[PDB]
Amino acid sequence: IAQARKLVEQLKMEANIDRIKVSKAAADLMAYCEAHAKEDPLLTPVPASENPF
Amino acid sequence: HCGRAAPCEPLRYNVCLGSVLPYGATSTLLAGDSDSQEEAHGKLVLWSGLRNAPRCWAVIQPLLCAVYMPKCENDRVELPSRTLCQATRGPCAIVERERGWPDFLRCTPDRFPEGCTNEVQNIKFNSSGQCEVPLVRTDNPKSWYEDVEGCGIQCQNPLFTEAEHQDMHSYIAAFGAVTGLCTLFTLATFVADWRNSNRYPAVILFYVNACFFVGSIGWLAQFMDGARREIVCRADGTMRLGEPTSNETLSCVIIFVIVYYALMAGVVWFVVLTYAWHTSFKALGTTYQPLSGKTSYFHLLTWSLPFVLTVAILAVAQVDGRSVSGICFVGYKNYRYRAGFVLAPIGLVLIVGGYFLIRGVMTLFSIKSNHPGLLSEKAASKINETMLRLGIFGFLAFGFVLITFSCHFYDFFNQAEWERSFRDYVLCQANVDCEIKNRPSLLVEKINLFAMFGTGIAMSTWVWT
Amino acid sequence: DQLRQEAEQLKNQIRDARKACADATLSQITNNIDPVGRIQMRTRRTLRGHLAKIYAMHWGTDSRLLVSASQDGKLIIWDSYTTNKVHAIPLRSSWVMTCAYAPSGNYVACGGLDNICSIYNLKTREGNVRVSRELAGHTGYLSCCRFLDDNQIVTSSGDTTCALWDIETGQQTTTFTGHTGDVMSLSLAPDTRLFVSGACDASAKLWDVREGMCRQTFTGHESDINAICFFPNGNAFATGSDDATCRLFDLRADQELMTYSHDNIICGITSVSFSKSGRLLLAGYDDFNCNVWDALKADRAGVLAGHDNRVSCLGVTDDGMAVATGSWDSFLKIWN
Amino acid sequence: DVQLVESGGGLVQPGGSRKLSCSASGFAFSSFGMHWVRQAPEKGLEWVAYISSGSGTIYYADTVKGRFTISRDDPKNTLFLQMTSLRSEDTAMYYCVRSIYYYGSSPFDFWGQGTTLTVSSDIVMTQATSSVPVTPGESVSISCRSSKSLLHSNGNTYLYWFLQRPGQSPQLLIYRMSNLASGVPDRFSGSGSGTAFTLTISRLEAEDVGVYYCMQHLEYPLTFGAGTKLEL
Amino acid sequence: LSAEDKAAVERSKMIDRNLREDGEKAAREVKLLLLGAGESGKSTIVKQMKGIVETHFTFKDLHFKMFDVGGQRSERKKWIHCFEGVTAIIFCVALSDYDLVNRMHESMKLFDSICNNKWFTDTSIILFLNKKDLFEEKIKKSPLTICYPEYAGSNTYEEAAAYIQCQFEDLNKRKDTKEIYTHFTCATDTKNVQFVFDAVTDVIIKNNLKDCGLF
Ligand SMILES: CC(C)CCC[C@@H](C)[C@H]1CC[C@H]2[C@@H]3CC=C4C[C@@H](O)CC[C@]4(C)[C@H]3CC[C@]12C
Repeated sequence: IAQARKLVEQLKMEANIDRIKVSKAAADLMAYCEAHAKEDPLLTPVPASENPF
Repeated sequence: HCGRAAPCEPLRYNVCLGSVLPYGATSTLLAGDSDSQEEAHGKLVLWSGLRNAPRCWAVIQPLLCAVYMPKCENDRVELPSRTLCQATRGPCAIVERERGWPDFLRCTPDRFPEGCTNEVQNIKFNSSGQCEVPLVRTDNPKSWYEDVEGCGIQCQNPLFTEAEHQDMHSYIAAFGAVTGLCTLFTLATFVADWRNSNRYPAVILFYVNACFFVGSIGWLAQFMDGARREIVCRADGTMRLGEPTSNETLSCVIIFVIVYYALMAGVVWFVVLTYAWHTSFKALGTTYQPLSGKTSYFHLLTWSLPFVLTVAILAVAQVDGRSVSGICFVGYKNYRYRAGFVLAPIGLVLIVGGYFLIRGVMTLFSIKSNHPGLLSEKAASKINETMLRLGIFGFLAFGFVLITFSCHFYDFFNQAEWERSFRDYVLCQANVDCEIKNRPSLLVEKINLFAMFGTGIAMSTWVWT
Repeated sequence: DQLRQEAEQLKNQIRDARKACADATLSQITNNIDPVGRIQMRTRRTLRGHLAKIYAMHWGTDSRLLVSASQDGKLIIWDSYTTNKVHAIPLRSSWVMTCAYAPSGNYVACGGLDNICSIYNLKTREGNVRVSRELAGHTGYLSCCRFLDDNQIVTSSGDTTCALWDIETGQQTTTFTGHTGDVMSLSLAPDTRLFVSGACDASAKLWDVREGMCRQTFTGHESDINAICFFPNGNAFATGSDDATCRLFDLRADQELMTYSHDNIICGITSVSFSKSGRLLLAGYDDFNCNVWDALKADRAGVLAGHDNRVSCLGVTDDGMAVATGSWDSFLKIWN
Repeated sequence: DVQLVESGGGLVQPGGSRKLSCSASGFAFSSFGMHWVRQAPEKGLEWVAYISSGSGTIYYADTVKGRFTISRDDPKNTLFLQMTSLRSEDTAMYYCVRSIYYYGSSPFDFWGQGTTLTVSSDIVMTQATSSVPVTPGESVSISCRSSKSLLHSNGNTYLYWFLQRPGQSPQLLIYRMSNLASGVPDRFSGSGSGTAFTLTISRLEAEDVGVYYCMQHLEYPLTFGAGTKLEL
Repeated sequence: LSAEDKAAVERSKMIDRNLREDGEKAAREVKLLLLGAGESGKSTIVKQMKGIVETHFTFKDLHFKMFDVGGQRSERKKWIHCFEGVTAIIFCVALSDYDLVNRMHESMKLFDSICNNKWFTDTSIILFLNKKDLFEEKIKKSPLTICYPEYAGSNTYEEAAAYIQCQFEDLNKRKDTKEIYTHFTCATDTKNVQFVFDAVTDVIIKNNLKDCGLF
């Protein structure tokens, strides 16, 4: 039963955490994603000069 | 100095076969052959048979109705100068080989003086053009009937009739189609499971079948709208020879190189397969694949050897076109070049193939007694199958090489007889019936084509599981 | 004795709590952003040394050298610019299921089916490469190894236990024990402060690299998960599953955000790795192609089909210059 | 440890012959491209011979082209040099140096103790500076000038810096003009551009004096500078 | 190129040659995955012949390898794909296991899962009915009906063993691709290694002829 005791202990430890609004988290991911769209040679195919492959 | 006192008579024939004679006296004393006017005209009508070969007829006609119909000026007979004789000696030497120029035509310093009056320049018979049913008008000494200048032997082979040609064409078309489909089915089978069937000796078999497929579609480059009339047939209307020429287009050199490369790569690939089998079967068990590391050298040798051979055939220029087969192939006029470049390679292929094949069969026959363990019943069945599979094929591959050799030596036997009788026929046509002694039988050509496409078929029987 | 009902009570409370904080459904917020058009990547180089299936790769922080570990019993360190090989490290155990590359570029950690993540040394005297350590202790099989620094290597074994090792001595300093089934994949953070381990019983847990308390536990998948990779920000991570559904989870929201699934797909995921920007999420499938999912709108943006057999590993370089896919053909392409 | 020692020195009458045997011991000899570089009694270093991994590639200096023969025996870990028809110009010490060539490697990173052998379109490295005295604690900049664009299409400049301590075998300091060697103090640094280089040594101390050759490696035969003798 | 890159490409070719050569020398040895249920007698056959354990033995000029993986408790379906391309699968079954508890059904069900698995479709499965003597003594006490209720035949060792053998040789859903060879462990003879050899040489011949494009 000690396994189940440690399980419920870990669940209680995990329960009391500050969940943030998925709206803000999504907006944050979108913000970071869009802000760094200039330094990505897969989104913006850089001319054959810089790309050494 | 070209004047002899001789008695002449008033003429009774005033025609040089297409023009008027502007004088009113003739002699016959210059003409050693004839005596009187009647015999002179007799000989004129006998020499009139030179209507054909116009480049000689147009230039002899002055000599014909000058040497037989000269002019006498108060018993003075004029004997022609070097110009008239020398015009019709070298380039028009048909007679010496045909009958022989008698003492009268052989121009001597006494009978034909050197640089005096001719007077024959007044009458010109420029418009003369005649090439009979087996002939066509040509203007290049390369593409003529070398013996008879002016004309050339026409694009259709005159030995065989159109019915025989159509029968041959129907046969080649049908048999080419059957081989094409069979080989294409094998290619379809190999592409069906590719990269699972990219295991090497099977891939060698795929290449053999693909090579013979390219060969078979090569044979069927004819049977379009008029593909034969551009492939076999020259621009003027004669058969094609000396394939690469500065003037003529690359129409059938391409269809020659396709069929020849296809064939030679096919038969070489077969030898490489047989070697691969021998080397594999030597290591049946022991999980050691020796031919794993020498695949590139197979490719290089098998692909390159036909290349150097076909370029050697284009170097020496003998590949020509045949009306019946309807495909330009090496050395029809000359026995030697075809003999060497088509039978020496197949000779080598048969001998090497035969040796390796017998060695391989002896190996996987001995496999039981030379196996330390015992073969499972299921295995011994599969080995004894694949042993009979090479045997039958080992015998069948012998037949398909022994058929062609029988069909060729048949050609090389009477190739002398045909070139003689064919020449004799057009001479006998030049006299006027008289026919050919022996025309090449279409049977041997059909059996030759059968041998080829049979070899194309046999390499496609292994994928029949 | 009866605490299973209270465990159920807390589980329901968790689901209630993470549910009552969901008002976005990211696919709703992303409605404004224009698509990435269509991206087609041409195979630039075909690195061909191996004679068997290759199971892992890892781009060294150089963004040039990749190490590719195969089943031939030889991992080779490639040079992605000139196709040249620089080492042929003949490993003692023929079976290999992972490969790592220490960020300094000094060490390279193999590890296979016999429980010993066995690290190697490249920048040495004497030319040849030696075995610095053989980190034994696991009772399953190594599934991934990853480097924190030249001293600390985390492992993801088949004993349901991710363990952080100490190269210097060769003993488990900490043992993270929360999972039920196998641990099939593991991925570090860009700050190396907390890693996530994708288990084999459809639970992706976020550990803490220091203490060893599983701060969060994410669920949503129905089958095994075979790949994890952090969003380069470090507040999101993909999961590759056998459900064919590469799901983008979140670390702060505590729940699934969106799902990448096409109803014409049946085969499982083997690898996932975000691009440097974090915009487009790659994924290595068993249909012998690695689709490129737009990681904002769930819409497929391309197909990288140059492989004969399934792709096993997919590494994205640390400047987004080029991705590389490790097939079972023994050829690993480098797309761009 | 890593240890290069050779033997077969002494004196030879001109037009004679000798075989110099470099006995490599402590590493993997087979994978190391071994070189041969000599030094006239009071001149700068010159390049002589070369042997690659498994004898798959050999080069020679134009001065000894076809007159010498280099050969190696991997299973015994030994490097031979067959020299015939010796002029009076080959009197020198003969170092056998290791060089390993892969990406991010350090070629010429160890030099043998060296044996004396007395007798009775190439790139030129115009090291303009010859001798500069410096006090322990200060910063001094040495100069090396090339005769050809050393920044190659690859993006890196093939120019090395060797320090020879008085009566020692010279060790590597910096390789490819920027990177430090294995087991060198961080005081040393290199800088510059194409066809203009420096070794800006910082806070110079004792046990650091000697001569600094700039062996350009861009093309073959390798040519060294005259060397800058640091006095105290 | 450059002066250094030439030597780099030379190193590339040198280690590439060494890699290919090791490839040849590695492909020269036949592999044999050794399955077997818990206490099936893997110890018996592994000692008869000579994490994971790799045992190298040679016989009649063939280098065998056995990976007795059975010494591992993890998700089978995750690492078993590491063994596709193995020659045969030596699958020992405890024949004295008909009496204990269900254990025979356990061994049969493992055979069923390993014999119809996606990756092993072509790999010919050997199986060793080991510990025949204990089963031979045991039949006179308890009939084979204990574990096979449907069984209808003689309670003689010879027929009972043949029924068990046939019951296993039935399991394979695919019959035309993978032939299932069988042997009882002759304790007082060397016929175990001999049978392994005969099995492997058969599958090698079949594979090697299918390679030649004849079969
Ligand atoms: C590979 C072996 C077993 C079989 C190959 C033999 C066959 C295919 C080869 C060998 C000699 C070749 C023949 C020799 C020359 C001629 C005369 C020509 O006017 C028609 C084609 C024909 C008839 C060739 C067709 C192909 C040929 C018959």
